[PDB]
Amino acid sequence: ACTKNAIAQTGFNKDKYFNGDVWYVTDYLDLEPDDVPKRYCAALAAGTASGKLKEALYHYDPKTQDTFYDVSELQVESLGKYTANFKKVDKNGNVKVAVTAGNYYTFTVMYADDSSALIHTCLHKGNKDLGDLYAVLNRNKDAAAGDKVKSAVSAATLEFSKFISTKENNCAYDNDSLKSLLTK
Ligand code: HEM
Repeated sequence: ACTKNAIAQTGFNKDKYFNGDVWYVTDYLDLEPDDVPKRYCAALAAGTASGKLKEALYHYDPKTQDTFYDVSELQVESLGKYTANFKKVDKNGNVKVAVTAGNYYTFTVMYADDSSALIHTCLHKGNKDLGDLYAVLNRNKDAAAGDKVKSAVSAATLEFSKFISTKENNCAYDNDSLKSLLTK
């Protein structure tokens, strides 16, 4: 279960974050791991599409090859804090699993600038017991975490040394499908 009320970034710039571009997860911290995808690739696009606030998600497990995309319309709770009901889609946006109540994630932007970000998410998916997940994002899939975002990890009272890197998984992403999915 989740246990954190993540604090959104003071003066969070929503139009800059939600500009329709892609963010890559470079490092993550799951507060309830198992034994676990210690190996994992993830990326998202975030933008406004025809006046609606949207995110498109991509997950890939580089060992099992388990692959899935999601699209969500985000609802605002407060600045930098959202509730997202998701639908699993193929890369082209055709629905595989429809939106349903009980399938949602919260999303908090704790820190962001033009190249990097720190987010918290709490996933809810039917029957599952899932925990808090923090992710360090960058606009460049290969970028080592900078002092700006590492300071934010500290300020959130976390230790960046506990985060797991995704960079040794040689992830490759379809940026084009992530951007396109924002409209779907
Ligand atoms: C690198 C970090 C990531 C890891 C390692 C990870 C891992 C996973 C795994 C293992 C599941 C499958 C859960 C279940 O079915 O048992 C999953 C699903 C999901 N994750 Fe992540 N995730 C990460 C990042 C993200 C981010 C950044 C978000 C939100 C922005 C997110 C949103 C979701 C959603 C919505 C699902 C359910 C999708 C569906 O069933 O259609 N994940 N994640």
